[PDB]
Amino acid sequence: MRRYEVNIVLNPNLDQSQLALEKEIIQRALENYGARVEKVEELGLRRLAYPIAKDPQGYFLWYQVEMPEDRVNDLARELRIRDNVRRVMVVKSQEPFLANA
Amino acid sequence: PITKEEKQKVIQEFARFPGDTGSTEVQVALLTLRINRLSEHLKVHKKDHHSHRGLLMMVGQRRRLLRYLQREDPERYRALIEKLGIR
Amino acid sequence: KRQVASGRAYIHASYNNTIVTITDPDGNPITWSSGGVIGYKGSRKGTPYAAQLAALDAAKKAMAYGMQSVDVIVRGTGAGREQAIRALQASGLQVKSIVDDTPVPHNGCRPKKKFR
Amino acid sequence: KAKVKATLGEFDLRDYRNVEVLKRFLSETGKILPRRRTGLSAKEQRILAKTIKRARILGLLPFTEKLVRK
RNA sequence: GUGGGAGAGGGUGGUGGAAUUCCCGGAGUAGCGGUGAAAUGCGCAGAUACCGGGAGGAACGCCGAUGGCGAAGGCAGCCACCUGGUCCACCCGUGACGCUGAGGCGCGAAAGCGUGGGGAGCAAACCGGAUUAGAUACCCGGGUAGUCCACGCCCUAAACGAUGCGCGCUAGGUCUCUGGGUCUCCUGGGGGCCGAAGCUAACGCGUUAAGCGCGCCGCCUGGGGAGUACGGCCGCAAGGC
Ligand SMILES: [Mg+2]
Ligand SMILES: [Mg+2]
Ligand SMILES: [Mg+2]
Ligand SMILES: [Mg+2]
Ligand SMILES: [Mg+2]
Ligand SMILES: [Mg+2]
Ligand SMILES: [Mg+2]
Ligand SMILES: [Mg+2]
Ligand SMILES: [Mg+2]
Ligand SMILES: [Mg+2]
Ligand SMILES: [Mg+2]
Ligand SMILES: [Mg+2]
Ligand SMILES: [Mg+2]
Ligand SMILES: [Mg+2]
Ligand SMILES: [Mg+2]
Ligand SMILES: [Mg+2]
Ligand SMILES: [Mg+2]
Ligand SMILES: [Mg+2]
Ligand SMILES: [Mg+2]
Ligand SMILES: [Mg+2]
Ligand SMILES: [Mg+2]
Ligand SMILES: [Mg+2]
Ligand SMILES: [Mg+2]
Ligand SMILES: [Mg+2]
Ligand SMILES: [Mg+2]
Ligand SMILES: [Mg+2]
Ligand SMILES: [Mg+2]
Ligand SMILES: [Mg+2]
Ligand SMILES: [Mg+2]
Ligand SMILES: [Mg+2]
Ligand SMILES: [Mg+2]
Ligand SMILES: [Mg+2]
Ligand SMILES: [Mg+2]
Ligand SMILES: [Mg+2]
Ligand SMILES: [Mg+2]
Ligand SMILES: [Mg+2]
Ligand SMILES: [Mg+2]
Ligand SMILES: [Mg+2]
Repeated sequence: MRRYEVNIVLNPNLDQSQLALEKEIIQRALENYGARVEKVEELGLRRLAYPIAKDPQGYFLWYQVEMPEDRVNDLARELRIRDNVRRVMVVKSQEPFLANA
Repeated sequence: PITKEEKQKVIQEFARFPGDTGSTEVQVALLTLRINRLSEHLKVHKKDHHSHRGLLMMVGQRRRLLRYLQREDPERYRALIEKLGIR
Repeated sequence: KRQVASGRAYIHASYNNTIVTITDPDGNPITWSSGGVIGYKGSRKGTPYAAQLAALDAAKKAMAYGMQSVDVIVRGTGAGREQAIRALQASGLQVKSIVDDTPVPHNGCRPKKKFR
Repeated sequence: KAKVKATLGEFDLRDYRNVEVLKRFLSETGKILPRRRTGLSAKEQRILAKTIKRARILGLLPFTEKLVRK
């Protein structure tokens, strides 16, 4: 099990009924693929650099997990299925390389 | 791939004595494991030609060591081959 | 018949012609002109003189719809590309700003033999 | 002119999510600045270019922009 | 062995924006395009130029380098999985296990061939317009095979560093990529430039040798005829050795 980082951006128009559902869906999808969650960071409404799905904003999520490596490409396939989900970029974790230190 | 956990397990199995990392039996035991990792990777991925070249050098290195063990002590050679299922 | 009074202007400059469109702030055009609309026919269309006259013709057509303030967009390199701009600032239309939006690919399509 | 690394702090060159600092390395357009302008090293610029491209896919840095001049 | 390191090395899947083409709608008149000038072409069934939406295929701008990786061919968006080679530090282990390599086997840009897909842009042949003494061409408008993908053939090249491989030895200076170090620098392993001794017909090479040596393989013996004829082997063919 290596350690990865999950970037999820979804439609910034959801109310709490749909926001809780969409996220508890993300919870359900990580349980079924075996991802032990280490910490979470939720940014929310953020100005985008270019339109994505005709929409000028995006609601951002970030999880750091530890999971089996073989199941990663299938985990990405499961998250993109949701219509409200827009960007799913999973990157293997790395050390904080410092510059001008 | 091949983690150091699986690495230590093989060296402690084919070490002629505690602490031996470079015996001919150890190298061939190590080479033979990377052979099986690659031959299973090349059953699928039949179009991976540049990895097929490294496998040729590993086999030639394995035979080169086995041809050496053959000349010096032919008994440990039979003990090694029967223990690895080669030839 | 529209009374827009503010909008955008697109200068499309090539080595063979320079053409000017004038639109409302939403992009939908009002009038336009080119080097062929004015009397010029052949290679004279891609000349800085023709580029100037073409700019001034559109700028006078937009006066009929009541244009005063203009934002300018420029696409392409070619003779008279700058001459059209300079023709536009003095056209009476107060020029709000000038942007260069010339489309450059990220190396996607094979060019004709000429461009290689 | 000053260089980007010359006027900056101690920052994470691998973080694709800090847009405030990575905006300093894009030009007026969305383009990545040359080494002569960023004042980075060989290994640093190679890392920056990759974290820039990542931030571009997250909709945080622009692929290209519009020049206001000429 | 251990612990670290860099990378367009490879294969698989996924994925992102710019641009081209085409469709849909909005808006909008008379031409666009192209050249040394033009003309075929396209345009009132409403094009070009502008805004929005949709589709499809191919290629990756800036970063980008005189740079990196690979045995050569060759390898540039991003992410993940599988994976190859290589380098440094420690001086731990085995104890000459080495080098080369006729055959054999595997790889092999582009073009070409077979079966089935795909087909946006480009574009042999070909269809036209010009040019011209003539145009079977350079320039212009179209355009099929092909270029892309899957599977299997083909085996050539300015496949070039026109320099086979490995090792040892023989002044330095400077620029650089990447490691380690007591980090004006020292020390390795690659990539450039000047140049000691020396070699060379000369240009030039010169610790990345074309120098001084040693081991092994390939190859040469005047030009045309000619990489032709014959024979053989390989190939579906073209054709190859
Ligand atoms: Mg979706
Ligand atoms: Mg013209
Ligand atoms: Mg790669
Ligand atoms: Mg690849
Ligand atoms: Mg239409
Ligand atoms: Mg007609
Ligand atoms: Mg007509
Ligand atoms: Mg007609
Ligand atoms: Mg189609
Ligand atoms: Mg470049
Ligand atoms: Mg190299
Ligand atoms: Mg590796
Ligand atoms: Mg020792
Ligand atoms: Mg001993
Ligand atoms: Mg060899
Ligand atoms: Mg051979
Ligand atoms: Mg081939
Ligand atoms: Mg081919
Ligand atoms: Mg074919
Ligand atoms: Mg064409
Ligand atoms: Mg043509
Ligand atoms: Mg003549
Ligand atoms: Mg004729
Ligand atoms: Mg067609
Ligand atoms: Mg020789
Ligand atoms: Mg250092
Ligand atoms: Mg060196
Ligand atoms: Mg001399
Ligand atoms: Mg020299
Ligand atoms: Mg030498
Ligand atoms: Mg000589
Ligand atoms: Mg011969
Ligand atoms: Mg003769
Ligand atoms: Mg021949
Ligand atoms: Mg004969
Ligand atoms: Mg024959
Ligand atoms: Mg036959
Ligand atoms: Mg031939």
